[PDB]
Amino acid sequence: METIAKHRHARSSAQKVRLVADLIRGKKVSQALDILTYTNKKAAVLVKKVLESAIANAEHNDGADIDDLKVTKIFVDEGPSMKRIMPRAKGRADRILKRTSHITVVVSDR
Amino acid sequence: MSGKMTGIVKWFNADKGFGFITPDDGS
Amino acid sequence: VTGSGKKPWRQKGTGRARSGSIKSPIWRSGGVTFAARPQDHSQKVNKKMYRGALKSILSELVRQDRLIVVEKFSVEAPKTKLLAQKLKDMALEDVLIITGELDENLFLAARNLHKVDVRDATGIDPVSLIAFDKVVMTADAVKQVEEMLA
Amino acid sequence: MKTFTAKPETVKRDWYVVDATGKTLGRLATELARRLRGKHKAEYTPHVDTGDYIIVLNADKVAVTGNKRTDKVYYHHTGHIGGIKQATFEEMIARRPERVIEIAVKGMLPKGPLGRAMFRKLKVYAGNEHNHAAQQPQVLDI
Amino acid sequence: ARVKRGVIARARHKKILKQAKGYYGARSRVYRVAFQAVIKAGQYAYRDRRQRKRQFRQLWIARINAAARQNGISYSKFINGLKKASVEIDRKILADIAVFDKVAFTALVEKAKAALA
Amino acid sequence: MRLNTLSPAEGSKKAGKRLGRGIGSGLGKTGGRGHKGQKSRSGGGVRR
Amino acid sequence: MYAVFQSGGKQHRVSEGQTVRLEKLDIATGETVEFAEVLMIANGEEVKIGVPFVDGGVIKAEVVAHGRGEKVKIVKFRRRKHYRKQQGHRQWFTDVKITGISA
Amino acid sequence: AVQQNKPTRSKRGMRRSHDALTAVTSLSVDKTSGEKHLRHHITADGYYRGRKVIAK
RNA sequence: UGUAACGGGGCUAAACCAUGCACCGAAGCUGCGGCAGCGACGCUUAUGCGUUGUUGGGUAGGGGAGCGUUCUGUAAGCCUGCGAAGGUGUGCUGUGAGGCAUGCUGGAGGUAUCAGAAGUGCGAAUGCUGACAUAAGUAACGAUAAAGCGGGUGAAAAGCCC
RNA sequence: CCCGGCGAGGGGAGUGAAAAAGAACCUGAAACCGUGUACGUACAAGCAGUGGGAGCACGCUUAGGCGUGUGACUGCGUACC
Ligand SMILES: [Mg+2]
Ligand SMILES: [Mg+2]
Ligand SMILES: [Mg+2]
Ligand SMILES: [Mg+2]
Ligand SMILES: [Mg+2]
Ligand SMILES: [Mg+2]
Ligand SMILES: [Mg+2]
Ligand SMILES: [Mg+2]
Ligand SMILES: [Mg+2]
Ligand SMILES: [Mg+2]
Ligand SMILES: [Mg+2]
Ligand SMILES: [Mg+2]
Ligand SMILES: [Mg+2]
Ligand SMILES: [Mg+2]
Ligand SMILES: [Mg+2]
Ligand SMILES: [Mg+2]
Ligand SMILES: [Mg+2]
Ligand SMILES: [Mg+2]
Ligand SMILES: [Mg+2]
Ligand SMILES: [Mg+2]
Ligand SMILES: [Mg+2]
Ligand SMILES: [Mg+2]
Ligand SMILES: [Mg+2]
Ligand SMILES: [Mg+2]
Ligand SMILES: [Mg+2]
Ligand SMILES: [Mg+2]
Ligand SMILES: [Mg+2]
Ligand SMILES: [Mg+2]
Ligand SMILES: [Mg+2]
Ligand SMILES: [Mg+2]
Ligand SMILES: [Mg+2]
Ligand SMILES: [Mg+2]
Ligand SMILES: [Mg+2]
Ligand SMILES: [Mg+2]
Ligand SMILES: [Mg+2]
Ligand SMILES: [Mg+2]
Ligand SMILES: [Mg+2]
Ligand SMILES: [Mg+2]
Ligand SMILES: [Mg+2]
Ligand SMILES: [Mg+2]
Ligand SMILES: [Mg+2]
Ligand SMILES: [Mg+2]
Ligand SMILES: [Mg+2]
Ligand SMILES: [Mg+2]
Ligand SMILES: [Mg+2]
Repeated sequence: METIAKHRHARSSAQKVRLVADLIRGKKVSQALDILTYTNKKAAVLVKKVLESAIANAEHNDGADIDDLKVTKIFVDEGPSMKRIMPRAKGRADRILKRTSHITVVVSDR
Repeated sequence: MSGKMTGIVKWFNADKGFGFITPDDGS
Repeated sequence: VTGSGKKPWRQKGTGRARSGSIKSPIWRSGGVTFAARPQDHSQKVNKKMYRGALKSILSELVRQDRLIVVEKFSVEAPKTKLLAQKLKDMALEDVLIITGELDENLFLAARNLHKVDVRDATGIDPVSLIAFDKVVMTADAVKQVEEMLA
Repeated sequence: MKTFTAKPETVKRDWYVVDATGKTLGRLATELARRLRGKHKAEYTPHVDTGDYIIVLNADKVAVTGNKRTDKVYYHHTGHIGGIKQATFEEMIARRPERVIEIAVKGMLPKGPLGRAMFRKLKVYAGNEHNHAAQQPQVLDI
Repeated sequence: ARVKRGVIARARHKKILKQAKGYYGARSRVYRVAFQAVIKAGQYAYRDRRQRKRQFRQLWIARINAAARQNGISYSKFINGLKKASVEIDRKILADIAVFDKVAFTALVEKAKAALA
Repeated sequence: MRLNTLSPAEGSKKAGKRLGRGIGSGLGKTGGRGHKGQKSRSGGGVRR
Repeated sequence: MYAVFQSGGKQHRVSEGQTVRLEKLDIATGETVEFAEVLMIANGEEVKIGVPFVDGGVIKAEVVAHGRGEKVKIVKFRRRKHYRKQQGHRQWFTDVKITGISA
Repeated sequence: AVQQNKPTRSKRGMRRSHDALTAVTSLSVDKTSGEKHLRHHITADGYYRGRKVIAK
């Protein structure tokens, strides 16, 4: 039984988050939570709060024991890019991109 | 958010900053 | 196009393509290149060609048995129920009824039926004579059509 | 129907021993490259290695005609800018005599991964002996 | 009026982009590159319908030359034997017999040698 | 004889040229105008 | 046993019970053809070579089906010369099945 | 000082081939409090190698 | 820059001269099948039907014949909530532009035929507008006046407060 | 109701014909970016294909073998305007 948790519009780059999300793919959640605890990236704080939400949803909404749960699917999609204007020299303007993400954590037994 | 003035008239080049990097050797 | 006749940027020096007008038909919200005008699509038809066509299609409605000739075709009171009863007795649904007179009760009783149109013999047209399944002519309207068309 | 093609799993290869004493270099080498290519077999296929393993011995006793023993020059280049080098035939015979046969066959084989696989079957020896008695090699006279 | 061309230009691009499946990179993704690559593939296909007939005849000839020299006669002596013996077997069939039925190829060689002798 | 049975005479209506709509039409990129002349220019041509 | 025969401008090695796709014949889809001009008959070290054709040999086949081959696209393209053509083609064929090689 | 062709996403993935993170191998376990920590670091509660080195 | 003046390997013929017989070798020619054009001839033309020859590289350019799109009539007709258009696949079909059927999505319009009119077909115009890439998680984070610790608050403190 | 910062965001539940109608809201194409599966790839040189073609995986089938995906090796081959 799969249980989904998402943090849509994650204020972070998808490239920066996929580095963290690739560490815990296929792992048990007690190991993934320990990896995210002792990983120093900001995306580890994000994807940890999502994995904790997926665990609590699987236990409350779906009836599942935490010790058997396992991170079967995890993937980061590109979100909407809010875009800002940064001034450069000689009156030239550059349009920086302020990337977002959609973190999705599927945790399950199977 | 009201974020225009990016590539409007590209004043970027309306600056037309002096070119001809002292190369009048191609005469 | 509402706008200004000013060059959006200078001719050279900038890296962009040459442009002279924001009203250009290659821009968004520019002009149409060959924008249309109100024009008259009416064609000339010769008089002898118009009568040749009518004499042709009345010959074809005769050969196709789509032409019905009666002496008189009147409805007493201006009622579409009476007209629909008479056409049901004639076994007609889609019909043109040309009459050499002005019958107001017949015009009113035929005004609401889209399958039915009622004309004067003068006000006949080839596209109606084709578009309707049956055509009912008063014998007087035949005499008038034969007189106009020699 | 369609034309037969050899298959690399079902292909059989054989072992041959050639003594290279006194034989002409290029006239030996084109028969070696013919039998490494597999052009002596009716099941020849261009994209399939169908040739035979060949052991060549007495490579230092190969013969050339003319003054080619002192005048044939093997140039090569080391990659570095002055790195053009040069060795004669009898210098290559004294230094490493196997290269002469190897170069002639490598020049007569196709160029590519398959030609390098054909070259891997050529096993030359300067002497008159080999460690490949385990493969029961047949003799071949060219 | 005012023909809006989104449906037509989409189906016209998808006809090309379906033909460009398997290609590397933008050759399978981008219409400007794919159309430029589909035309080259049609040119190569027109060319190699002609080159197929060359390359198989060349393969057949090399297999006949090998099996004939295995039976002790060259190709050029063997075709001249079959011309003088009038044998009109094409060299597809000769390569097939040279592979699967070596006895019949031996009999053809002996017919050609007896036709030359 | 209906409005969907009429058809004009043969050779009466001819289609008419549409320049600049592909190679196969014949009237390709230049449209009967050649290359780089005065005649090929828009409005180009000399007077009577 | 196999045999070699000419049909459609080309030759065919064929054994009994096989289905052979030939060039289009003017024969109905169930009738029997007989290829009399046979070039070679082999029957397991019982070969006979037609000097011009085998005399007594004939191949009796039954026409299975007609049909058209797979569509191919002919593309002509002269670069930078404003020229291309398209042409599809499907070639008629006729599958036969050999009833028997009468030597 | 700038490119002449667009580099592919294949080369982009090959450049990012070495940008992968190394997960922490094993967390050491305190012998007194039994909680997990980084090796040679103090625990969150303030233990290190058994003793309570700092209150909190 | 390097063999670098046989294409190379190599060749004392695998060079040259003479004669001869073989064979390879093109999209040439022949074979088989298919399309079309133009001429013959005959039919008894449905004004096109057999046979018959021959032709079919092609820019500028000329001529001929078509596909498809939107809209109007045909159409107060036909199809359609037993699922329209559109989107995405698959299969089939035509010499081609294309066509048909259908699975899924979608959830309400579409339109035969024969005619008619065009804002009627895009890859390029340093084309226009919007979206998204690339370089690249690189450069940089704006004066080299300078920070350190304790406590507090707080989900969290190098930057806040004391 | 639950995780979370009395957050954002999400999982349920509920409404509704429909929530792959949830307000960043009809239909939601492409470029672009991902996850998963199959095949191939770390002695191999170039418009990246085409012709041939082994093997592997998967479906059908009266096994007949066809399809589909991939494509070791190989002949030829220097984009468009
Ligand atoms: Mg002015
Ligand atoms: Mg406007
Ligand atoms: Mg008048
Ligand atoms: Mg080569
Ligand atoms: Mg794709
Ligand atoms: Mg021009
Ligand atoms: Mg000129
Ligand atoms: Mg001119
Ligand atoms: Mg002008
Ligand atoms: Mg460039
Ligand atoms: Mg990196
Ligand atoms: Mg030098
Ligand atoms: Mg001579
Ligand atoms: Mg040829
Ligand atoms: Mg020809
Ligand atoms: Mg023919
Ligand atoms: Mg022509
Ligand atoms: Mg020709
Ligand atoms: Mg032209
Ligand atoms: Mg309509
Ligand atoms: Mg449906
Ligand atoms: Mg519409
Ligand atoms: Mg559709
Ligand atoms: Mg649909
Ligand atoms: Mg237009
Ligand atoms: Mg476009
Ligand atoms: Mg163009
Ligand atoms: Mg452009
Ligand atoms: Mg642009
Ligand atoms: Mg950019
Ligand atoms: Mg980047
Ligand atoms: Mg760099
Ligand atoms: Mg750096
Ligand atoms: Mg830096
Ligand atoms: Mg600062
Ligand atoms: Mg402090
Ligand atoms: Mg500070
Ligand atoms: Mg909420
Ligand atoms: Mg609606
Ligand atoms: Mg939507
Ligand atoms: Mg998409
Ligand atoms: Mg491998
Ligand atoms: Mg390898
Ligand atoms: Mg490379
Ligand atoms: Mg192929």
